[PDB]
Amino acid sequence: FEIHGDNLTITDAIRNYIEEKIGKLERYFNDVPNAVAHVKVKTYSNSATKIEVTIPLKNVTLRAEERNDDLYAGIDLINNKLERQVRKYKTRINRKSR
Amino acid sequence: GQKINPIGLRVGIIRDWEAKWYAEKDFASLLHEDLKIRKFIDNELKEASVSHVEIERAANRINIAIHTGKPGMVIGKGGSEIEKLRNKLNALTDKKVHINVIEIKKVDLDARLVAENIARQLENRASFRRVQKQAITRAMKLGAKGIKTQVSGRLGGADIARAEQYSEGTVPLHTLRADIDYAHAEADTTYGKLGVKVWIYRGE
Amino acid sequence: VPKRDVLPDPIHNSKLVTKLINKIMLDGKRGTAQRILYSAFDLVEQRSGRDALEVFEEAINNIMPVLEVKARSNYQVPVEVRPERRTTLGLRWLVNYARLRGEKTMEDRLANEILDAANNTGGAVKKREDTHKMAEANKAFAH
RNA sequence: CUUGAGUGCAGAAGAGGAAAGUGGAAUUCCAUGUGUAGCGGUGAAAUGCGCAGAGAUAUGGAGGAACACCAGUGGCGAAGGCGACUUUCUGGUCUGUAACUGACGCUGAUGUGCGAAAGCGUGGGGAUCAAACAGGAUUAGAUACCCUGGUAGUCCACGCCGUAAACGAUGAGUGCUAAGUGUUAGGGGGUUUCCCGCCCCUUAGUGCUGCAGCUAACGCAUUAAGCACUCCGCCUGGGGAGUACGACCGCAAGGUUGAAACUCAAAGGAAUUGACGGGGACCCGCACAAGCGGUGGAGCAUGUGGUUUAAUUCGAAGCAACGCGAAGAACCUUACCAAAUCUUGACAUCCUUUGACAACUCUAGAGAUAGAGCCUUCCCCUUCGGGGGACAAAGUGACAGGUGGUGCAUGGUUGUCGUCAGCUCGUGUCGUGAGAUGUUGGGUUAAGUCCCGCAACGAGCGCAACCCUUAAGCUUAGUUGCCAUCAUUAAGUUGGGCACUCUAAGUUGACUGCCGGUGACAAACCGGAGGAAGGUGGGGAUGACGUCAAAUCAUCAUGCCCCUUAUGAUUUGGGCUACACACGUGCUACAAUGGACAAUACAAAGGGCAGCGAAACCGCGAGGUCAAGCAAAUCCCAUAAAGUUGUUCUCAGUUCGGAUUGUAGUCUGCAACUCGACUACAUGAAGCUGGAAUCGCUAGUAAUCGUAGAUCAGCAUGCUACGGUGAAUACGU
Repeated sequence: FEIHGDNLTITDAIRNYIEEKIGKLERYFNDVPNAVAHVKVKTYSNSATKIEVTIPLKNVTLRAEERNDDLYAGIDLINNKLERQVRKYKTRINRKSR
Repeated sequence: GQKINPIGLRVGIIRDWEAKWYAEKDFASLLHEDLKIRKFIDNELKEASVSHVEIERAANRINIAIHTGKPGMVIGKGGSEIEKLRNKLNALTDKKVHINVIEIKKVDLDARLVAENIARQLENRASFRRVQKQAITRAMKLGAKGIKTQVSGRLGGADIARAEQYSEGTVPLHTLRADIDYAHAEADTTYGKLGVKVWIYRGE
Repeated sequence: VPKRDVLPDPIHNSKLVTKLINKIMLDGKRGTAQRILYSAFDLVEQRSGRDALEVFEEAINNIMPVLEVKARSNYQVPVEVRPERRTTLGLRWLVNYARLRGEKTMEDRLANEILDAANNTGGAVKKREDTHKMAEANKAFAH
């Protein structure tokens, strides 16, 4: 994922935080083809901390975003979304007769 | 897509070229020659409110003919203006002219005239919509088969961009035999830029 | 929806050569395909010399199946083939095995294959076998 | 006093209850026989059972449970509940009669008793089933679903507990208020030779549909949620909370009664619109499928990231950024950096002072530029001046300028879902109201395509159509184009002809149009004839309402802010291209379907003015010399490649391979070191079809081989356009 920051300079602190979080999804299933992160300071002028995230999946993908006061609140709030946006999928359950 | 004024899609079939001269590869000279005239007419825009002008260029001369609704203005009483326009033009064209005004009939039905009209009543601190109400009102009056009239920008001198248009009269647009005269305008007072995109349908 | 017929073979007045040169016709190059195939009709008609159609027609009745399978939860059904698909797939494993000898010539691998296949041997008679071991093994739960 | 109530008299039905007593199937087990190797269960398996003989089959025995079909929107019950049969006891209900009493009635706090299943105790019995529980499997994980088993209990009596969605979410009783239709127990009348057949009326219960009326609306409507009366109980925003304390009951579990502190400005009901569904019905789609060909594997390029840096310029990114902006970074460009630099400034207008506006060198400078020499030198008008196109340097203050910021201040412009088939309104109706109607039901088309039916009718945008190209012919005209009859040249070269092809503009043509069939005859659909072309012939253009606060202040313009001896502007050089690396995209190899070499056939399109440079000449070739022709149907650019004919190589890391590095050169540029391409010589890296995963495509398509054009001094593995060759698959959804 092109962890790029518009008007905010991605430190190693931020990269560590991010990747750390998505590691937790190895519960299901990782399977790590790619992942992206869009972060930006969009002045309102209360002015943001925007987070938009993208997950490419097996035979499909799931984007995810959210805004909040600061970067860490945006990464934590956008979490618990790209998990339930993922869970569930399958099973599906057998037939025919006849 | 998404959309284009059909004039580009209608031209080459149902209308003349907007500027004309013999077909030689010295176009960078002659096109940018035409433009030097096309600029200067804006001085007359504030005085003439003409629709447009298409130039011919005879074998050693030039002919232009201006589509105005203000004949006696531009003619003056007895041509006290047209001739110093020949020479102030010829001064810059480095070559002579034979202007011959081509007055507008039917008369103030046209798109461009009405376009900058409503833009200017708007520029004089007007609730925008009523201007289009009286516009369309005198539009179906004069006899026309299809109209709408669109506006963009920060309306009423206020917060973020908006838009509106009043559609009345059936307007064949996706056709190719419509022969309709699209227009555009630009005028602000204090807050940004509020152009319009009028439409008509008269004949085929 | 129709299948864009080929008229005759202009060589020996058969047809399926034409259907077969086009399967050698890679890159849209016909002449090299036609070349190497008719050459193979020289080689196989030389070795144990005979008509084209003995080794050819026999071999393509030694590998050219009668039943195939298809999936549909997932239950693989044995199915009767439409004869265009039958002949189609016969020639499919024909060329698609012809390279798979792993040899040098344009034609020996071919003429080896059709000669061998006229004799009910090689991987094309084999895929007929194994295919018909998926048929009547899988009669039960999907027919 | 009887019309209320009740007793009587004669009738009727009933899974009404309690106790008792028999009967049969069916499961489980056991004994026995037969008899061999699996049974059982699952989405798929295993747990389990099986050689000690299972399961199956068959006879018999055991004993516990619940009592099939009948069974009904059927009945009975006050409520819970009540379904094998028979017996004993017993209550209750409806009908009709009425002679008896003679208003004795309704409700009912308190109070009192009945009361699902679960559960507790004293015992008993204990087949099936199964909490708990043990185990397997599933799951990222599974104490759970799922499978295997198994306890309590389920069961009887006796006691206790006293709750429920205990629901008609509708308190008891009395009485009136339209219909129609059924089912149950009766009664009465008629008809029928006898009503068993049938008709009519009535009581009671029971369901269904529906006026009035009510209703917030859903909806109830003679079994009222209508109309009124009498009696009881219950409610006062939600949460906290039916909770705590207290009191009574209970063996206990728990129950009954039942608050506040503080908190919130909402909580909630009916219905409407839109969306969503791990819902359904239908339909279309390289979405599947059936095929073919690719990425990812090696080297190269390119953009980006990441790294770096004095600078390595700005932005753009899921499909819809990543061969994009930028359709050409050596300087220029360049925005970035260094230095040398200027300030009404790089440049623009106005006011003032003049003027035709300055070429060639010298000095220094890196140039910028200065120092000078120097020739820019009122040209049109002028009556003596002035006016004036255009000027010098200076002043002049506005100002100039900002690639300084804000694409969420905007316009403009453009991608997107989507070339999908939909999207609105005027009028009227409906409805408290939002809102619906039209736009719905049936068919049909690719489509809101049409037709039918319809409180809807009409109109709009949208599709098609209209236009461009293409396939056939007719005409018009014949050069630079063609040679058919010819004669003729090396050569359509010359004569001649425009006949042919060709050539650009108006013609005719395809429109379910003609027919046949299918079809609510209509809509249409299937088929057939002809026709060059049959089902909108193929493609192009056109992209609805609109979503994405999509993108762009760096196209242009611009609201606002900021700067102004600099956040502006000038010059020489650097840099925008660095690389441990990664992402995308393309290119080239991994070879005999082939590589090396010789001879030979075939296009389309399009460029050209001082550009296209014919032949000849030089050269290993890039290129260098010369110069015919030609603003093009001409001449030139420019010769097609794949292919065809052969020869050889004969399966090697090979004549595969073609990166690497050096050497020697050509072109352009003032200048090819950071940073141009190409030619000759050598050197010969990795790499044998790429792993999981992953992408496109339905016919001239894919795939492959060529060609030109722009961008240009120089320069495209890119883009655009042109052709050559040229298949496999498409069942079905």
